[PDB]
Amino acid sequence: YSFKCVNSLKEDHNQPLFGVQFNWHSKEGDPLVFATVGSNRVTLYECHSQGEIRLLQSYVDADADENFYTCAWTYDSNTSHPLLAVAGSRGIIRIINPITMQCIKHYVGHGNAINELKFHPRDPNLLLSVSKDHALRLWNIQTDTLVAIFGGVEGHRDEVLSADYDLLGEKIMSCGMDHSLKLWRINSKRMMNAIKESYDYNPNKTNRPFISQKIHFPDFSTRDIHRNYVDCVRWLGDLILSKSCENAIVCWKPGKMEDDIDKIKPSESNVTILGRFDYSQCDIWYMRFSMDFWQKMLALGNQVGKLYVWDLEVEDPHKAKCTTLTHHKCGAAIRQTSFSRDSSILIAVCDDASIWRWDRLR
Amino acid sequence: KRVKSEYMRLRQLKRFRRADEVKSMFSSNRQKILERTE
Amino acid sequence: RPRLQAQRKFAQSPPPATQISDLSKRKPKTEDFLTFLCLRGS
Repeated sequence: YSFKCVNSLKEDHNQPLFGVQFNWHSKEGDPLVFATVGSNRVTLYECHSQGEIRLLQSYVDADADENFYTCAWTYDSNTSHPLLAVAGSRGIIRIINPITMQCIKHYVGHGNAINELKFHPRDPNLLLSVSKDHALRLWNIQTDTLVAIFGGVEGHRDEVLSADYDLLGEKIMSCGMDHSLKLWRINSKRMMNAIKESYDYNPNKTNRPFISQKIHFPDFSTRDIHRNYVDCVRWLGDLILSKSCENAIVCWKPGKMEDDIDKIKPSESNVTILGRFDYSQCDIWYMRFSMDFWQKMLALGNQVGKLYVWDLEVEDPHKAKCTTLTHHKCGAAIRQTSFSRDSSILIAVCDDASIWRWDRLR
Repeated sequence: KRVKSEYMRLRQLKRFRRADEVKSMFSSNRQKILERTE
Repeated sequence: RPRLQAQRKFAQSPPPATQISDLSKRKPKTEDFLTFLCLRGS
């Protein structure tokens, strides 16, 4: 439980970055690779020993002005090539193949900026895209068809911000500016019929446009947790985690401690809070936390450049942990944290187009 | 008024029992974590 | 006031009118720009 600054870098365009994503699809032993997106550029690096990090590749968009926002690593079932997709303010989604160093797929169906991208833990052709259009879409990146559109008569009213798959990949949570957090399901018969259909469609075959699925109702929701924005949520086994600009992270479960997660009636009107976590100076929004693939530690960026670290272990959240690893160079802000498949290294992005690196000493 | 006073007063024992139960819940949930993660 | 403050995303916070050759000056601006005389039309 000790990371040390073994390297720190800085870009040249000096425009703030947002994204950090190790490729968690490393065949055991392969080098550590990770990427980061900035104003209108992407960056490819590789972790080396002795705090060495090596520039690998970088692309850029010129034909317009955009501030890229998110990324996600996946692969191709067909030939196992690594796959990275990104999206920015323009609201378009691109798909790049580093093996050929080209973009092979682009998607345009939103109406505003995008805010996050994630994949189904099991299926690799299912991309979830969260936007400001109040609508959370979901694509089959392989047959080039939309599937669902969550939002409508009972959706979010203002600029959905963040979402998160359950650990197994059948349940989602969503959070946006309207203090509102709503539950969606995927396991429903209708849903999976739809998905299977999606995996089968030839445009040349029919004169019909594929028929998506519109969903106008959350499985459950409330706004009683915070009295401010909510901009990042994390499934916890069957528990919940969320942050606000109120300088505290909270864990809770819906209903009562006795209430199972999978028996919850849609008209449920109660929630159970368990504990709180604390920190200092997160007085702005759009700042995220991450966790190890082994769900044992917690990382979080900070406004003034600090850090705050806990353990996801039996440490009682009343007095679970407190670990602040700090350096004296930048205190502008830190947007996002990221671990490898193991807990070896931890990266974070400062607000000034500067990178950091922290090598763990257990 | 003194509503919050008696609130925290009862919340003492409430949160005691709650801590017991949520420790049990931590155990259970961490277990499922182990399973699915593996 | 606390329930009245808007939330914030970010922190608190040529002389010689020479010739057409200016064209041939413009398109190559590195790697052996020929004619050696376009630099005057910088």
